[PDB]
Amino acid sequence: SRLDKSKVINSALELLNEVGIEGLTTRKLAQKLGVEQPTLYWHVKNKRALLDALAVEILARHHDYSLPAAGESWQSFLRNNAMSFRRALLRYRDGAKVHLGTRPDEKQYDTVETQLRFMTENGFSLRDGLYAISWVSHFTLGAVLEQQEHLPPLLREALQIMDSDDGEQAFLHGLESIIRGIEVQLTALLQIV
Amino acid sequence: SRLDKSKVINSALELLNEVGIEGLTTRKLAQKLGVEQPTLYWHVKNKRALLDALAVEILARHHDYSLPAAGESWQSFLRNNAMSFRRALLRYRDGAKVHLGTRPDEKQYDTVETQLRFMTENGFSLRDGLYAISWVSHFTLGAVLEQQEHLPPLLREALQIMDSDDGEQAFLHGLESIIRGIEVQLTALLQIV
Repeated sequence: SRLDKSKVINSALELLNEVGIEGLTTRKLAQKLGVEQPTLYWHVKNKRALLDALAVEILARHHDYSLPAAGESWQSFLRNNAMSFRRALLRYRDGAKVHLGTRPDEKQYDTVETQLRFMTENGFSLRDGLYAISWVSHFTLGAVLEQQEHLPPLLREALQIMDSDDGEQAFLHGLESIIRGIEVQLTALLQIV
Repeated sequence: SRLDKSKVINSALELLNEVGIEGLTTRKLAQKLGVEQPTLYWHVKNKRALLDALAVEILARHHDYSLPAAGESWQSFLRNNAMSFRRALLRYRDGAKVHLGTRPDEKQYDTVETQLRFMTENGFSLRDGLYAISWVSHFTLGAVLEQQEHLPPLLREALQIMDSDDGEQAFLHGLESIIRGIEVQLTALLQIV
């Protein structure tokens, strides 16, 4: 019964699950809400507008480990934040693609600012703090994108165990390798690593 | 003058640069080759067929560090292969997306088999060898995807230097962190890392 912003977005998230980022259009959203296209256009001007809103909501509803806890170590922060970002992305169909295809908004910007601050307080230079957060974000995006898209002897036998896993243990193992890489770099300081 | 397979693909790569993965269609490719749609349909049945071919060609033309050299260390292999994969992906518009959206083919499968073999000869268990290659692939895909899609105080001042770089130094730094993470894990062996 409503074209209130929260209900447009809830309905569009529902639709995104039904049809994916490609098949989602303002025309189908209007059909879904019981409304004429010019009525919807008043509210949501185009698909780019829609997807910007959806990206924000995806991270607003499900990315609850965005900020580091009091006393938390940097390692645990990156681990927990990566884990939270991944699950937020996997909640909706093409969620990674919705995230990729929009520019950062006010929240993300404010949130990454608090994260750099946190990192810098923990030994990281600005560039390395930023690189760390970005590299973790890129690794996580790649993994989810591959999962949401988703025979030689050795590949056969190694695939035994990717089988029994949509991608989480592989994601978790690689995440530790990265964090340990960052610990070693960080600890070496201004000498040869 | 030709609908030979190599010329369809060359022309489609040209088109992909002009219009991106979204805007690329068989109808526009036919327009481009000077040919009627039913004529093209004989050769390329649909866009999925097209994109499968394009993915293969992207990696066939530009991914020349696919295989490890004689005497090469595993570290150098992953570094060089990642670097080569990234540049291959960045050659064409939406190249990462073309890569993501198709299933692996015979070459990729044969190539990843040789890579697992190489890794296993170097201390890696099958699962860790596979995880290493996958994690590097995901990190690299994420980075390129972000680049081909592509204000708080601290973010301002850290962005000074992502400015002067499309993404390579950030990619290179994170790549070392991952490789060092893998060295440490690998070397620790069957004890507490």
